[PDB]
Amino acid sequence: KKRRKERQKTAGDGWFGMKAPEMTNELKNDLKALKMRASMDPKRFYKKNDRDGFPKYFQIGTIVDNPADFYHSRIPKKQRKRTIVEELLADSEFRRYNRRKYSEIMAEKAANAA
Amino acid sequence: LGKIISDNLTYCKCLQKVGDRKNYASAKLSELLPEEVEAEVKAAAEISMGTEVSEEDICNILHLCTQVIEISEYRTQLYEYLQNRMMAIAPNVTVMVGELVGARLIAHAGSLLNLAKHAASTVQILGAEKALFRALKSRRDTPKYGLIYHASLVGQTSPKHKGKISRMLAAKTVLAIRYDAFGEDSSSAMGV
Amino acid sequence: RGNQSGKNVMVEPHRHEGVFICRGKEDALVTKNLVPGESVYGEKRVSISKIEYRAWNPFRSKLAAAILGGVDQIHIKPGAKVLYLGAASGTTVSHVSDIVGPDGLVYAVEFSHRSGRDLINLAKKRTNIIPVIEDARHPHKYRMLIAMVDVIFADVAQPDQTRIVALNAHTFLRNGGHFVISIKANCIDSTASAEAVFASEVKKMQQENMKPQEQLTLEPYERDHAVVVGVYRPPPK
Amino acid sequence: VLLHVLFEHAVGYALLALKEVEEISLLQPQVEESVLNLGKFHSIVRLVAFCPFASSQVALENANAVSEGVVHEDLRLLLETHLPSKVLLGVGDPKIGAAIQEELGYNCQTGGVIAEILRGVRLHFHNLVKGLTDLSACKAQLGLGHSYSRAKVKFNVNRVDNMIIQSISLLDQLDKDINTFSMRVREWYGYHFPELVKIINDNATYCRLAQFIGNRRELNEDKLEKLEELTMDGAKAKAILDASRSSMGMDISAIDLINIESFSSRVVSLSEYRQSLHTYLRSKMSQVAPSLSALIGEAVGARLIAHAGSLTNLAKYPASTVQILGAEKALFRALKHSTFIGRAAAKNKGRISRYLANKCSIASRIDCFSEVPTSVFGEKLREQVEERLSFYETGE
Amino acid sequence: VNPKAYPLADAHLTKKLLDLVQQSCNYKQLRKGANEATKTLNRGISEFIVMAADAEPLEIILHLPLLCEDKNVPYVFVRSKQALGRACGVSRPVIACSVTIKEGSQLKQQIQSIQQSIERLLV
Amino acid sequence: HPSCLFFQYNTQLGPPYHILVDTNFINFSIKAKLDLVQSMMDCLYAKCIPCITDCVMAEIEKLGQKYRVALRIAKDPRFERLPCTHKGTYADDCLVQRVTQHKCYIVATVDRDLKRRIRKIPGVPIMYISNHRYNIERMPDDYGAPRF
Amino acid sequence: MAEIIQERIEDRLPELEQLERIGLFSHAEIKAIIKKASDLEYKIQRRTLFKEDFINYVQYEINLLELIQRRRTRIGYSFKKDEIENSIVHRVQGVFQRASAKWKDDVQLWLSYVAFCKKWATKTRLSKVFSAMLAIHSNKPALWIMAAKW
RNA sequence: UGAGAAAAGCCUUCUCUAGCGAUC
Ligand SMILES: [Mg+2]
Ligand SMILES: [Zn+2]
Repeated sequence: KKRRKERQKTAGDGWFGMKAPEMTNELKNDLKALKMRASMDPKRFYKKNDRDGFPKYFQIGTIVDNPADFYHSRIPKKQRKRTIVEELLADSEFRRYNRRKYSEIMAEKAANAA
Repeated sequence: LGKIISDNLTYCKCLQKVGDRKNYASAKLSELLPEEVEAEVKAAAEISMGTEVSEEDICNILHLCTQVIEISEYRTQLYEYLQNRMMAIAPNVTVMVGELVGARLIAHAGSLLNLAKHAASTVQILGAEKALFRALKSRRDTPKYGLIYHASLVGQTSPKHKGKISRMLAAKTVLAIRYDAFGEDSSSAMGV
Repeated sequence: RGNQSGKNVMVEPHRHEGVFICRGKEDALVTKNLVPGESVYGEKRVSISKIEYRAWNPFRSKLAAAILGGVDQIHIKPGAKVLYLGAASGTTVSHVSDIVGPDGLVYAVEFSHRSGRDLINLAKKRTNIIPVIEDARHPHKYRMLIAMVDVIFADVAQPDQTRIVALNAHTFLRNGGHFVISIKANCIDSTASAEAVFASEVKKMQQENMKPQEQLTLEPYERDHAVVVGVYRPPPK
Repeated sequence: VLLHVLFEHAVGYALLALKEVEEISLLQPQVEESVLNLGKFHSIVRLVAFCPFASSQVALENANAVSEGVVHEDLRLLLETHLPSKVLLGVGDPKIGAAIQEELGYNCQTGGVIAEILRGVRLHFHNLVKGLTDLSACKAQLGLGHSYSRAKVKFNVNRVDNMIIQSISLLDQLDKDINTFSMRVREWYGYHFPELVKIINDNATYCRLAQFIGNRRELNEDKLEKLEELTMDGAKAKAILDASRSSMGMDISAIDLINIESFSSRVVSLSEYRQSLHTYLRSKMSQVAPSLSALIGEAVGARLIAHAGSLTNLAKYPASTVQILGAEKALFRALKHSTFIGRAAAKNKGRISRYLANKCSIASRIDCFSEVPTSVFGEKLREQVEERLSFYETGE
Repeated sequence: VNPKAYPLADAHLTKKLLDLVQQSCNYKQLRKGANEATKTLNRGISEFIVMAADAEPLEIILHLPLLCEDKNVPYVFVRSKQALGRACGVSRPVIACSVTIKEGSQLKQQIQSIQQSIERLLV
Repeated sequence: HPSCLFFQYNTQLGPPYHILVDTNFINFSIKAKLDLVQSMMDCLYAKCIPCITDCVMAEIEKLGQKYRVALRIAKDPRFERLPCTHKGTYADDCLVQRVTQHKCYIVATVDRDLKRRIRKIPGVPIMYISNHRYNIERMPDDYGAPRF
Repeated sequence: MAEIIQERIEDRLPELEQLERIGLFSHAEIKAIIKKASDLEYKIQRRTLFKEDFINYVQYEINLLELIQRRRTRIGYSFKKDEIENSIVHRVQGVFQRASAKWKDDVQLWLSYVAFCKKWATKTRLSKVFSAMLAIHSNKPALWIMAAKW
């Protein structure tokens, strides 16, 4: 039993011992946003999610800067944020579209209720 | 060499003594390294996978490890310097919690007199500020260790008793802080 | 746009061992960097909290396209010995070295002397890569340097691929081992149709005491390309 | 079926004897266990001779001979000694079999049951020769695999660019460390003699003077004259003495003085290693990329290689992308760094940067693939840059 | 010859190469210059690479063979940059040119025949 | 879904045809005295490569001395002999599996139940004997086929 | 398991019963010899093998040979050397051959085998031992000198 | 489905691989 318990704390040797992070309200908020990425952009379509639940083993990081992609692919440091949800809070394009869709549903629902 | 030797200072001294693998066989490392280990070090010299380095490459490596050993010599002198000033300014605190922990306690408050104004409960949880405010907002259980976790008395005790010892040490420690801050005589009689 | 530098991203394991998924606004295929802080061919890397992963480009590598295409087995796992035929500069070889890890070994064979110098420089940084600058058509000329292996990966792009693979499989491949062979239909026979070539190549494998098990195309990334996975001298069940 | 097999390995040559085997049904599911299982393999195969290689150079010579199919002197020494002289010898290469049969009367066979036995020997080789050699079989193959590859391509160990990337990273690291320690030194000595920070503008110069004068109480006569030599001008040294005589500083304890002197000494010793590393980088760049160093300078040229990640990667890039590698730090835009005769106007600053990038791309290609590197091409490219600079500045 | 210019075309193959280059230029299927030849290799739209062995530094085109080995793109050398200039339809010598992949092009049969001939030179 | 098929049209099937011959197709060709290679070329106006599997060859041998003539015709240097590793001798499942894998063959058979199985597989033509001539079923490029 | 050990004990029985014929050994001594021989035999026929078991087996047989040699002089019986002593020496040679096959790299075992061959074995058996030694240990010049010295 | 269902601690019976053993 104790040797089983130790083996479930890590992904295993096949993936070089990835650990399961402690779940928090900030980590859970990020994973919920990733699942609902289909509705962020009306002109972008995605495949179905691999699993309905959250993955047991995962890790969080940022993409390293490259000298070659100074103009092609690089975000200025003022626009960078600490977490995924704050990035969604910042950009105007996603906020502008989402508030129009949400208001339309409520305006439809208000007529539905009446 | 990196796998067999873990002491960083011992590693750099061996490099400073001998540059290349060829001179491992002739040279002697008895004063730096135990005789049983140096035989393993000497044996691995013949069976090596590394590439041969140029004369300029080995000279640059020698200059780097020379700088490494001098930092330890100065850091030891700086650590001995800290023990002397802690003994003169706050002798009673150093006897109780230690030189390093007492120095970190003073640095956190910014001064000895600022630390004296604090209560006994605050000194216990002085280091653990991130756990305190997280627990207070979420209405969870408060931390109990703080910077006192690295004290000598707290370290020796069993994990079940590390909670009781922390508050007993912290309550007694502030008594040494007040007397060292306000008393006009420097002695270790009370702290002992 | 794309995956710009400075974006938060999540990494989760793939179905295959040693391979990872880079989940975000886009999903990329990544492997754990054996030498952190270095890019082999300018790929984008992600820093994880001491741990670093490198993106895998399916257009410049045929193994990545097969994985993205939905292959069942690649048989390349950590702690395995892999014989690689046609290493070229080593773009795909670097990702293979990441999968096998420190315990596994990769044997890189490349006849070209120009591309051979790049492999040696890559072998400087990765202790698990053994460069072999020799012709793959004559396995007996380098039989001293290679022990028994588990997986043979071939990307030689020659009309006589099956003969080259069979000669290497008999000499170095262990019983129960597997092979992954990439077939460019235009190279073996330009006159015949692409799929008729694929049926002929499968037949020649059976005549060499090799049992092919699966095949698939690499259509989104390559045209008239196929990958065949099989087993050599299967053990009795 | 009694015969002898010759197995060649990176560690040495091995001679083995086969007692009995089921030849016809060997490639069948049940009989195949005879060679797969170690216990059954020991039953029918024995090790009669083993000759390890003395050194790596000896191993490399034998590896070349085996590949060419000729018989090395070491191989004949083993064969003549332990083979009776009507003998069946198994070899993996038909060419080496014919060569042995010419030199010695042994009959050589290259196929059949022998090919299957050799796979059994290859699978179980480490068990048969365990402990007979000091160097392990796994490392011997790794060691021989490299040295065989270098000989074929004529690899040159001097023209390896690894040290340049390591040096650039450390030079950036050393600069940050020196600046941080120098700030604390000035603050600590500011408690005793605050006037010195205003006169001296260099962190390295400040620490050198802090070593020279422990206390402002004793700086007079001959010590002033010696102080005048360390300072670039004698006028400031005389003003330093008046600053020492009339100062607002506080006297420091003896033990506080010993601590600051040992600390300020280390910053000086840290700085001189950084100067030595820069000299080491300059000499390394001359051997690896002389033409690139001639065109743009050793410091800028080494940084361009660091951004590319290798000298080969820099050459493979097109001319347009090479400019972008210097876009963040303005390596091409900021011209005094690289120094050129003449100046470029703000209107033509962009054009000169594009032209300079193309020349550096060509220079990197010359350095990368050369039989011998030579800096004559770099000087010619530099002269072309000056001609274009003079063309824009004067108009012709 | 410089030994680095290994796939050197003979007299007969040179005439076929230069004829195809001039035909490809009429169909807007040719990229001219060392820098432009590199870009097509990065984008994977190249049939084959033709280079001139008479460049006074041969070193400036030696990066192109390295890129060809990774993309499995055939390449050859010719003896004259001036002769290569005329077929490319330019008034200056050219040291490297690239034939571009075009869908539905009617030069496919001529291009395919040349690719087999180039591969034959490498034994 | 295979990339060869443009809906129900097989584009990679080319003028050199590789075709799988059934054991009963050989016997009925001899009864009508139709040369195997020659009659197939008349139907398609192209070069045709008849292919014989090990299972199909095995069934001919099991027929005995009465069917020796068909056995000698089956071993013909122009023919393409391809192996198959199946525990058994049943040939209909052997041919059907090869149809599913590669989609490049044309099935030549006269058995009714086998033909109804192949029709469920998309993009593969069926060849059969009608009257005293060869006929093709699901080929757009039939050309010189019997017209009815 | 015990079938091989049983074969070896039944092979050891005839020299023990001849020794009982001699009067050199008593019946209880024969019983004790059988018991200890079986105990030592069980150790070297296992699936997991150690060198010290082979060493103990060899040492026990050497001690038995020495005891027989001491007692024969006191009795004065010099007949039937071949029935007992040669059988024991052959068994010890078989044990040494198995041990040397299992552990080739151990020079000390080879030297002990050479010493026993010098003391108790025919000169041709010692000649075969040196050839086996020099075949796999030809990189040690000292072993060449020892063979030439003999 | 219907010795209902659910959870903990002890014995009994047995299944897979993987080394190891066969060199006298
Ligand atoms: Mg039927
Ligand atoms: Zn069949």
